[PDB]
Amino acid sequence: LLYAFHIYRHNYRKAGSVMFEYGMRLGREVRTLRGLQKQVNSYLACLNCLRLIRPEYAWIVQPVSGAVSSQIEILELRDLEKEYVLAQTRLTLAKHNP
Amino acid sequence: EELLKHMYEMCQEMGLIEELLKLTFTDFEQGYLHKFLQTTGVQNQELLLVHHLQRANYISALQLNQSLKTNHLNDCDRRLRERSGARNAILDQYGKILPRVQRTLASER
Repeated sequence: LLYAFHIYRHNYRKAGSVMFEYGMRLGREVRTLRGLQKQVNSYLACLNCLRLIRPEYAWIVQPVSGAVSSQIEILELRDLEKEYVLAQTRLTLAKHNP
Repeated sequence: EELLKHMYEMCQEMGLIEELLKLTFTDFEQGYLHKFLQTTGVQNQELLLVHHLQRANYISALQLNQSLKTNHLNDCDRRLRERSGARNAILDQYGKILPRVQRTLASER
């Protein structure tokens, strides 16, 4: 619902960040046979949205230190473009065998 | 329609329109309020602008302000010019925060 509402009308980066989060969390803690599945999903979605908010506006990073002094961090396209290129090869490899 | 008309007319006469805008509307009651505030003078179009901003309807708020910007090119009153200047500045700030697509949709007549 978060992602959902955030969209509703006229939302962008917000969506992106919510997506990232969901994803990372998922993995880090549950990940075993399907966390993989859904995290892959998450980030795929975020990537969609952020690719979209055209850098007419240019942006992303987050600011705090609570429930990982778990301070949030940035991007610049990069940061987790890395994260999902990565988790994609992770899936193709977990693919041919288990 | 008659009861909503009476409610909105009496709230306007008694100065209660700002408290009315805090209520939860159905799509029907909302459609009728939009029709009423559009017909009932320039001050009610500024209240409708505030309602669109409070409801996060930034596209309708920007389009309404462009309509108001086109209708006020001839006002002799200094107080209405200062108010329209402030209104324009606030909405031009909201317009800068919007995604490029929502800006395009707000700038497309």
